[PDB]
Amino acid sequence: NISKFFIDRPIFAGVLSVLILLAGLLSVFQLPISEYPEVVPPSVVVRAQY
Amino acid sequence: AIALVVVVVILFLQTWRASIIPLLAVPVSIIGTFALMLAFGYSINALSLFGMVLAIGIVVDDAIVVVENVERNIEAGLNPREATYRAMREVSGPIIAIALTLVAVFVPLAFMTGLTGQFYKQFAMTIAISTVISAFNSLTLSPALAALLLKGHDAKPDALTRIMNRVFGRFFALFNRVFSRASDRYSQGVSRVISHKA
Amino acid sequence: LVLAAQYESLTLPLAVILIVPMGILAALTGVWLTAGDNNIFTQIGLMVLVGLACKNAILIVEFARELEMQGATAFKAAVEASRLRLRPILMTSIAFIMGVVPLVTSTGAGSEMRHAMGVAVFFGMIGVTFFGLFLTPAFYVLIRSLNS
Repeated sequence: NISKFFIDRPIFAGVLSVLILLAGLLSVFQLPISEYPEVVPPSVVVRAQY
Repeated sequence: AIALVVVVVILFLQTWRASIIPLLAVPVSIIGTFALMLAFGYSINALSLFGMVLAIGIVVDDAIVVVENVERNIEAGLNPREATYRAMREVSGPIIAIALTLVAVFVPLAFMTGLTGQFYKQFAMTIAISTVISAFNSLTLSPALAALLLKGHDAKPDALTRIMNRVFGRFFALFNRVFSRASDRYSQGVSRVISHKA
Repeated sequence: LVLAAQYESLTLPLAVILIVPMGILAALTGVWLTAGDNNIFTQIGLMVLVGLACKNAILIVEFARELEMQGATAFKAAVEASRLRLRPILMTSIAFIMGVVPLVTSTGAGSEMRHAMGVAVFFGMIGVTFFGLFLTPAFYVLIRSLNS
């Protein structure tokens, strides 16, 4: 049984949870932020004067 | 929400130990989600935070189910270790099944075309990652903590238990009596409902 | 975290982790004795020292724990674990020490690049093996007696 392995070794579960928490904390600070996602189609503008 | 779930767990279960398990399960299952987003090349916005706020309920539900089953097994009359064994003997299968069916519900609706799918994709992916991580965390952390912290029904009360008994001594009994009466009435009602089905 | 998960304890990895600075001490003394500098290639050579120190300590601690679980006191378990591991450490220390001498005595193209790392590793290896042999049983027994 998968749960019986972790029942008798709480430290293994603690280490796994701490690793997951550390990965999340390290990764959260390198993520872009914006109010809304990219929905506006890209466009190109050419300007001339006469 | 964390304070609310702790309070309701304390009120319904009348044990200060069981409140520990959700408190250490709600944050991790959230934080571990963030990293996976960087694996998929996503960015946080209103939709992702709304998805987190909504999946907090699923995480609480899963933790509540596990803790309640373990506490019922304890109230049956077994020691913590055998109670945990028996409780986890009949929860892993349904846990994997519910995780798989939530994945099957949420994944395809990220494939819509147009603006609607563009708005749907982030929410769906975030909630799917969150529920997968929550199921994984519930499979591992919760039973070990339940077997470690929770104690038997015949153990000598500690100081915190003494304080909680001397502060809330009659509210618990009144709540238990009301809950038992309501449970009996609901059982009678469901028995009556089952008889006629057309 | 990895060592604590492996050893099923929260205090045993401290003995292993409290051994790595001595190899750095030996390498730094070796590089300071001669006209040298702490360049990148010198920093490169300490990684192997730390890894070998961890490799040395981990298995000795594992054997000591295995003998402890059998029913012998910490004194006898530590003594027997130290005794039973002398040959492999002697073998690997001799092999690595005699295997890096041409790096120190190098001439031609890129002589200094090999020379720096060679002197660093050569002067760190002796300290690594000396302290690994003569320090870890005491650390293990102290940690064991702390808990009781």
